[PDB]
Amino acid sequence: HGELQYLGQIQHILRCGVRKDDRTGTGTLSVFGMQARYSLRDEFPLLTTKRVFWKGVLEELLWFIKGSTNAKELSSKGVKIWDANGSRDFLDSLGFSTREEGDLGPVYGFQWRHFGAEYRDMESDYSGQGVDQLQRVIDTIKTNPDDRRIIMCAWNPRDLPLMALPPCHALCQFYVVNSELSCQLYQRSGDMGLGVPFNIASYALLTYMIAHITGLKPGDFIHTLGDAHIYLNHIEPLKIQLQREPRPFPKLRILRKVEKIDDFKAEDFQIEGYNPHPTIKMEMAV
Amino acid sequence: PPHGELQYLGQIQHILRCGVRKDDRTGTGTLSVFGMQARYSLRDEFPLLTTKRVFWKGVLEELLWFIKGSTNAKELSSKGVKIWDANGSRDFLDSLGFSTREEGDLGPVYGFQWRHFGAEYRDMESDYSGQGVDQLQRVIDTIKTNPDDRRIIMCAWNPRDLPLMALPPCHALCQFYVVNSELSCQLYQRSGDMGLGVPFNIASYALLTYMIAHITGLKPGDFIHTLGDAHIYLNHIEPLKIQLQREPRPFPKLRILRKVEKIDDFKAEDFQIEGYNPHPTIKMEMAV
Ligand SMILES: Cc1ccc2nc(N)[nH]c(=O)c2c1Sc1ccncc1
Ligand SMILES: Cc1ccc2nc(N)[nH]c(=O)c2c1Sc1ccncc1
Ligand SMILES: O=c1ccn([C@H]2C[C@H](O)[C@@H](COP(=O)(O)O)O2)c(=O)[nH]1
Ligand SMILES: O=c1ccn([C@H]2C[C@H](O)[C@@H](COP(=O)(O)O)O2)c(=O)[nH]1
Repeated sequence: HGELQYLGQIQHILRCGVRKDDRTGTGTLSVFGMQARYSLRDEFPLLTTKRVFWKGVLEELLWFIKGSTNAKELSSKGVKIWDANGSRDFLDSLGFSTREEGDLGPVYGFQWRHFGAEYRDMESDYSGQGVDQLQRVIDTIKTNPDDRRIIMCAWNPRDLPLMALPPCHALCQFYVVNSELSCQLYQRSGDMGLGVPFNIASYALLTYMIAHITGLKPGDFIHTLGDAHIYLNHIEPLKIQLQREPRPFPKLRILRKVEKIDDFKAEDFQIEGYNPHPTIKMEMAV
Repeated sequence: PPHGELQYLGQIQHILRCGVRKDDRTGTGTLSVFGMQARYSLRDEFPLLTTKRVFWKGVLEELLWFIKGSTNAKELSSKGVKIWDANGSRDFLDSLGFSTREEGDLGPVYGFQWRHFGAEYRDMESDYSGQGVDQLQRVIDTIKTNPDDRRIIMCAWNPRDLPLMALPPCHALCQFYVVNSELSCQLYQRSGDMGLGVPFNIASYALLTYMIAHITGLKPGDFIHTLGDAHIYLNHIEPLKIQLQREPRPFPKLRILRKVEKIDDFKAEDFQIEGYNPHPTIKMEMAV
């Protein structure tokens, strides 16, 4: 079972991790550098030891793809994961006093579709400015699948001062061999309790989507971690989760033929056979 | 638990055993695996591989060249370090449409992205003083003032500058980490020529970690090497089979011979490698 690599990482950190203070003031147990491999072949790695917020995964990805940097746009679909980092108080603490609530700055959506464009605000029109990395990845996969440069990068040093949160998913790399598409994510910072399960699902989903558009089979998702950490108030909750036996991963079916990445809608996806254990409350450190 | 040269030899064995055939840009052909990670301790030793002699002069000189912000291959070539000459040659540059550039102008690669990320590239000899983001000095400053930061990153991958690069960076980014007065480094290498590139590259980022540790008053911890497309070129199979027959020897030490306050002030004569006793050099063709 693929899920055993996630649970193995949690237990590796519980026992070898080092105490480390953090930006949030909460404290963490932390390890630097880990890697896990999840198969996408006839299965989809949505964790079963706790229910992962699939609606959030799907809507957050559609939002990235659209190029949005407005947390209220996501919040109005019922997904509140970016609300704390886009709030008035949070934005004021970084010194963005005149920024509208929900304006996260030039984060993923903007960097993926408009890398290098000049950010103004979340409502501006950026059509045709900057580099559309997402569409370039798709185009390269179709014409030169052997390419070792199929990368999408959200980390933009010049824009960091304007971001409410510098991207945790600094970059991802695609790989093709034998008509099978794989993806590796470099995650610089991983909240192992709250974020990583959700982050795994997102990139697996992105890989299914791209595979669908390019006529390829999904292969592997490789998850690479920089600072992999467990917040101190997640230790007891993760201990509960580790008592649970994984159930089989579900499958993902895409329900119509879709030609452009921008045409996918929430209704085109169906998770089949997902039957997780209950959610576990893990407070978000902000 | 293996923390030295055996991880590297193990990756080689794994690609020879389970690697898939994959064609590549250079027309040589490879055996390839996607996604690998190894961890090299830097604690009282320096990971210069011993089953073949690694080109230490080239490692050192290339790192000093990156640090000073250069993207001119002639500056290495002038020192007898030829590792960038095929990608900086007149013919290679012209083959990519760069007929007006001077030979050796690799474009806005590491030196430029590390010291001036976001500046508008003109040519290799332009004055970029005060332009773009000095990522390297920022890394060093964050390490001194906020060692717990999970954002201590230097990124060479610049999508806007890609069309101008002779070769897009293989070392897309690196991340630093501090705990218990120890500095570690992780490298994301999108593409690793396991025979020729990877030993030399491990040594590069181990050396950068020692230099930064020295400037910040920290001890070197680990170097974590992460690979995207880890590949053995088909014409490196014979040389690698010879290498896998040889027993690893203890790693050397690295000594910094003087107290140096700024990263820019390091010179080649400040570094001494001690007790390096490798098996001979093995020649391996460079795929262009
Ligand atoms: C998107 C986001 C924004 C800020 C975050 N802050 C912390 N501390 N942890 C996080 O995982 C986190 C995340 S991912 C997340 C958050 C909530 N539910 C599932 C996944
Ligand atoms: C710097 C560089 C430039 C282009 C390259 N092309 C191939 N194919 N492999 C490589 O390792 C490579 C390298 S690293 C290298 C080259 C020669 N000696 C040791 C290390
Ligand atoms: O998709 C996401 C977004 C954020 N985080 C986490 C990691 C950190 O705990 C925190 C970000 O804080 P810094 O690393 O930037 O300090 O949120 C994730 O795990 N996944
Ligand atoms: O420091 C370096 C520079 C280049 N290469 C390799 C990897 C590839 O074999 C080749 C670059 O080719 P592409 O991945 O860009 O196609 O050189 C390395 O391994 N290390």
